[PDB]
Amino acid sequence: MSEVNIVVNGREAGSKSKGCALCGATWGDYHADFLGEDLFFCCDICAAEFMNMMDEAFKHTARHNVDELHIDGNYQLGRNVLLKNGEDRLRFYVKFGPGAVIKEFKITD
Repeated sequence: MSEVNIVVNGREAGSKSKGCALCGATWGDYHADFLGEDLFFCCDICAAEFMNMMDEAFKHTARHNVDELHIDGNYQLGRNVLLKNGEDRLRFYVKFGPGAVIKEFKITD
């Protein structure tokens, strides 16, 4: 069972990605976070694992200026299941979405 889907809208928070991937003892969104819903600005030692896909890095850059969402699942990945749901909206938006997993699907849906 390999399922990895992450969706970030306007560098939104709400998950335990604030801390580290291993454990979240601290908080802070000042730094960036990969699809691994983890921040390597606290420890960056046990956190920020490469077990994920390189895209993870791009994600940061993607959600750095614009917005990008990608979901891929493979039984060879490493049996890693990460579910991150980010919901954010503002007057700037006209589509005003509920910001749900459905968004992730948008990748194709």
